[PDB]
Amino acid sequence: FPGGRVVRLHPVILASIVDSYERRNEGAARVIGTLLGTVDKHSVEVTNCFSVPHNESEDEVAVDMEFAKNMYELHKKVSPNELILGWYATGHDITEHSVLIHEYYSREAPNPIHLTVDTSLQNGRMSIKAYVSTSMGVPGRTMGVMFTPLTVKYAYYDTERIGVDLIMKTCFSPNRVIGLSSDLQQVGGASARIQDALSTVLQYAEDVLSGKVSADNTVGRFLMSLVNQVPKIVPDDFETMLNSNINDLLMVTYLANLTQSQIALNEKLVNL
Amino acid sequence: LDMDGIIVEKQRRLATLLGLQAPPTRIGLINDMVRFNVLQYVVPEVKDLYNWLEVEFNPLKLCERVTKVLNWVREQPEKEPELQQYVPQLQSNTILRLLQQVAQIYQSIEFSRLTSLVPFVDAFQLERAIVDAARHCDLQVRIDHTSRTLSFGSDLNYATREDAPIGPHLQSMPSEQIRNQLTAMSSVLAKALEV
Amino acid sequence: FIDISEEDQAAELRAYLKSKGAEISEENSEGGLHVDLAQIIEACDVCLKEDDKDVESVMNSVVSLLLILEPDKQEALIESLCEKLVKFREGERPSLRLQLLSNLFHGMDKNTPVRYTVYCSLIKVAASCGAIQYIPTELDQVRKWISDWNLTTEKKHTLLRLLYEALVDCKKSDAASKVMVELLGSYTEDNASQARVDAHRCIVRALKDPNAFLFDHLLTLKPVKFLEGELIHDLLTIFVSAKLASYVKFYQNNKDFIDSLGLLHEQNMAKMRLLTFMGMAVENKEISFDTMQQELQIGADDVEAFVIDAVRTKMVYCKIDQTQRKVVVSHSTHRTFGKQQWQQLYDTLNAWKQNLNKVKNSLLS
Repeated sequence: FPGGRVVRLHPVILASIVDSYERRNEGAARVIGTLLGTVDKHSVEVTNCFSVPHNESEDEVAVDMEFAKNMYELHKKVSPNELILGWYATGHDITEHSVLIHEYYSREAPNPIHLTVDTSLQNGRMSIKAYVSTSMGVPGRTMGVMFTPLTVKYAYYDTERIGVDLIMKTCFSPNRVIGLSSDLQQVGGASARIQDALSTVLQYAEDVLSGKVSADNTVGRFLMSLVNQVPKIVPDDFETMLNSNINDLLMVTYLANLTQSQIALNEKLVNL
Repeated sequence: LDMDGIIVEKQRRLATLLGLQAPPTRIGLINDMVRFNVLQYVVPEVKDLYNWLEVEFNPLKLCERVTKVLNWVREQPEKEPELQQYVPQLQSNTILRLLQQVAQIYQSIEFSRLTSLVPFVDAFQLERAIVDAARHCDLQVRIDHTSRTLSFGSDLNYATREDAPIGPHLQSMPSEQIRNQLTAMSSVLAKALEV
Repeated sequence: FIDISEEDQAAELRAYLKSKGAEISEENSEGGLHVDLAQIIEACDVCLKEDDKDVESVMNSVVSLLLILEPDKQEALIESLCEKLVKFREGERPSLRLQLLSNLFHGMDKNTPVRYTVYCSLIKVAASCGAIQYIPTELDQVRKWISDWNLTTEKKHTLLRLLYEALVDCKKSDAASKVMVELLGSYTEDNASQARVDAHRCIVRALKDPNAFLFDHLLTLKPVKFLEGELIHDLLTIFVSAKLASYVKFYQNNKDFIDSLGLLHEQNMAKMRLLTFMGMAVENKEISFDTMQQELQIGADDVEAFVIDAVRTKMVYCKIDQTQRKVVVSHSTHRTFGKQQWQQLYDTLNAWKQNLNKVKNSLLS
């Protein structure tokens, strides 16, 4: 089966890209390393990487592999995640140096799985692009390797990825995480603005002529999905259940600020 | 009462003796072992039945599916008379499992007919094993109804006793309930996929 | 195989890696350097002749494929060269070559010959080896650019109505037929008598499976408003009969294909479906046992079981009691004007609640 279909890395390696490229320690343009990733042999589940100082020019090829082997020992010793998969490089894409460091990678001899870093302000070109190669026969020149592109999936632990989702809101304009409750109710309201502005126009489009096309039983099913679990139909018996909930939180909350008093009250008659 | 975490931690000390790394979980074991050829390697005496125990569910037609082949293996002499100790736990499991099924499937059937609807080998210990399913809370039904009109209730209790304790012993029937943040949830789910 | 990373100029290079290849091509190849520098004659020689007895030549067939975009008439030699993919009848090493130049990379789809031609290549190659993972390839481009060439988009209408029988399954049937219906709905095939094929099969497919719930994915955006109702075939038969709820309103309508299919289990289920759905809708999200009993005109035990058959299918879903709250909120079947009026007064219910409830939280935020 094709080993290279989709490489499943997450924003740890995105943070490994920028930081390594925003200090560099005189890393002119091109930073490279050995990609660390697991293999289900269909979807390539990736986590971490680690980087090297290079003089990547023509025709000087440099990836400190032995060092990348020794910090492979570090990365695995810290977390039992993966083993080395390939070389991960900055711009530009496939040339003679990328295959001369694949020689440096066949020095240790696993199955290659790569990841390019895009040093550009394009929007059409995706920020990050993973690469494999077949043929991969090569008892010939240096390495005449036939590169396949790999689409990326951003799939690991989801409270990271919702942590990412607020890093996306930092990315917009931070956005410190201080007022958790108060501010996750602001974005809960922001969600409800998206509903009303969306639901009104997809109504009034079919009031005019032929709206609710991509909104017939797509959002129509997801209007139903809104009301599936908020609110509940109109059951005043469940409102009483809640109104007794309003009693028990008051209690949880009262117990709460009393044990606040029970700090200094008991714990500090030490303080006389 | 005294130090709950002892024997549950000792379950590792048993598991390490067995050659296990973590303590045992449930049917997930048999399903990463029907990954192997077992549900075909097993004899067509009981190849076909496990497909009803787990996957093919019915609150009406599984008390008359499990128990026929219970008797089909009850064959004592030449069908290894050691596999006969599993009939009163298959009973115990069938009660508390198929009761979860019925309890999530519908929300009210009188045991005036549930008694015969489960035509097993029990009657009064059947009632008291339905009470045993209620007390230790595989499900919730209002236990000791004299008229025997036992409704299950909605919702009031997805606290400690929904999954009993966390593992799901329901095949993909179970009906819906509401709780706290559940708003954000589906509302904000069904939101961001259509855009 | 032998390397490609010699000087490029891949002409005498490909000759010398083909050195190992079969007699029929390697009695010509290296000698072809005196015919021309040889990137049309030598680049067509492998396209005609077959391999040793093996497809492992995929590794030097990478060279063969990557040597088409630059030197050759790529659109003519991408319809060909992916025709050894049919002439061997293997479905894994071909499946390497199919994805290596699936399109958009090391070949770079024009103007879309490399989608269709490599798609039909995949079709003849493997049953479901790549054919599982060739929906994303197509829908990657449905999400950005509808096929400009209607001649190749009609050849796409062929490869999607091919997929239906390629892998035999209810969802592969659904996906392949209904996504062809989707792009037909947007911008393709009109083409009056060529729309009738989609009308014919949208009968058979949504009559075969419940993957339109009854008529719903044939009523979603524009899959019956182009697939005309009172047609040659009369598409409106099941449309009106989806709310008549009588075997007589099936019997009276069906022609001698639906008669021979035949509609026997579908009536009983779909009757119990849309009747409980409309029962739910009116009287009143929490309906009477006796109502549903004397609407379906059958007993108690079948009805009890068939309420949960109704929620497992999930045209309606929530907790169900014995004689009250039989079927429940969510009207998951089609609602034409009933959704339009309620969706209007629900976005009214929102403008009411959520704009008021945000400044209620912004009071404490």
